Amino acid sequence: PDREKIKLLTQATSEDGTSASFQIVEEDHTLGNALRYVIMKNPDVEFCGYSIPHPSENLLNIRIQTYGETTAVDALQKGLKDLMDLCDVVESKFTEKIKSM
Amino acid sequence: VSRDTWNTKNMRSLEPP
Amino acid sequence: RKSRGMLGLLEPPAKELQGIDPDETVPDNVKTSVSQLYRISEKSVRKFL
Amino acid sequence: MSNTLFDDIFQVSEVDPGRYNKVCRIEAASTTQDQCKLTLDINVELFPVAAQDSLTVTIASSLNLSATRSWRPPQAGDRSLADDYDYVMYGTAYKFEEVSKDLIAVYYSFGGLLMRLEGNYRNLNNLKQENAYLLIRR
Repeated sequence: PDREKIKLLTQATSEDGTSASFQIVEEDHTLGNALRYVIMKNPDVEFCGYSIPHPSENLLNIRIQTYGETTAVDALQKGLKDLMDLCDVVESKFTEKIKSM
Repeated sequence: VSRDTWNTKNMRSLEPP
Repeated sequence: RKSRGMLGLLEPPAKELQGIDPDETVPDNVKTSVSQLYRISEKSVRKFL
Repeated sequence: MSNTLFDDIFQVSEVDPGRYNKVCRIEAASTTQDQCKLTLDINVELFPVAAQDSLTVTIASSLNLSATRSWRPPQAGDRSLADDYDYVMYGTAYKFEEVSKDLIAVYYSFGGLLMRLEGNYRNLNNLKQENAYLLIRR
């Protein structure tokens, strides 16, 4: 039950969601860029981008603004699910080509 | 080569400490 | 205003016909062209001052 | 129909990229309006333009035939104007100038790509309003 990993920044959050900034510690461009790509691949997402506010801190601030269909949290959760699925496809294809060789 | 070393071995380093 | 055929009302008008709008006859085309080119509202003058 | 503030055919006089690789400033005069000139910035890697080609230029508001405040694209199945125009820009009219007796010039900025439309009587239509779609087709 990790309660420190991902936080919701309330000052950056709208009413009823659909626009929220998340703070993700121990994260950098690696997860930020893949997550942003996958999240932009969602029709309801109108805005996605991350930022590492300072190199000294291992912190990532990812901003999601959606249209009214879904909330930023839902778009985030969908982005994480889709990133997992994509990496699973990559794993299967790569292990198959390794086995074939 | 042509070996699925990762399936054969149960990884431990890769999990977060 | 003078170039578009209407009167150039740079000076206040002192005659019987002041109360009615001095552009009533203007055929709604030069009028809207002038409003297109120069349109200075009272809000604009007061905000500028 | 009732949303085209202006439309006319133009014959491109010249196209020049001045130190640009994707934006060219084209100049054109109206076919069958002896006074209507056009200076226009075109992204030519999106819409290639050659000297002496005839372009149908249209100015419209509301391409259509929540309080989110972020622009949302129309749906893919939405019938709208631009379904028969090759190139469409959205910008604002920011200046009307007088150039002579019965001859005016209108300036549109499409995010920095400028259009200067010289004409005679386009007053009851061309307003200083954000709603300005430029539509262009070959």
